[PDB]
Amino acid sequence: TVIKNETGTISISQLNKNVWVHTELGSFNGEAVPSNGLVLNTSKGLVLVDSSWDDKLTKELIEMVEKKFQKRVTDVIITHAHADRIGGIKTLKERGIKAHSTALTAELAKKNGYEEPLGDLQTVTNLKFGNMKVETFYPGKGHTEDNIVVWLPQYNILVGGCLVKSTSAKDLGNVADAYVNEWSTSIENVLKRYRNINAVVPGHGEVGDKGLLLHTLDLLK
Repeated sequence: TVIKNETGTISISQLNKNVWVHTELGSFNGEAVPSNGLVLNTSKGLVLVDSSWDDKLTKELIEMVEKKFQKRVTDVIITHAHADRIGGIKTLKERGIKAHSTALTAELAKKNGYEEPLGDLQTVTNLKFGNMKVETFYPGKGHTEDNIVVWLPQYNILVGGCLVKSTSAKDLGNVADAYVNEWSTSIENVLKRYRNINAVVPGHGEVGDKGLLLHTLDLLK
């Protein structure tokens, strides 16, 4: 079940009854790049694991899902401080959408001139939205020093964010702010914490399973 917007710039694909993957075509260093996040349809509203590249795409994403699910977006979890993930923060703040992040992600967003997310997430934080349980985990440095992953324990779904590469990725992409040595240890920390994974959603590309984590370890050698 896939649904696209008016221009084909935003798509949502259903993983299960209450979890959808959102994908928006954005731009990085002048090139068209699609990126992923999750839409969690909860009894108390919609929660996004990552919003989009910038304010224009974030507004469109929010409007698309609020209309389809007939509920408001109430919270967003931001996985790292780069423009590619924090870009729509102004939209979130002005609409009263809670933007969750670790303290380090919030410090980095401010340092880079963006409005600040909450800085409320710890190394391990367990959130409950309606009947939807969400666990956030900081595994260590990798794609950036602050990257976190998100786990849905009722579905064993792991949102890897930019820390995890899809099978189609043949290189590490943007490593300007990366820690390539620690990145392997961080992926091992995720594999040690989540031993039974049904699906892994990479930052970009197709949904896979633990093989995407093993693929990322190989790209790091």
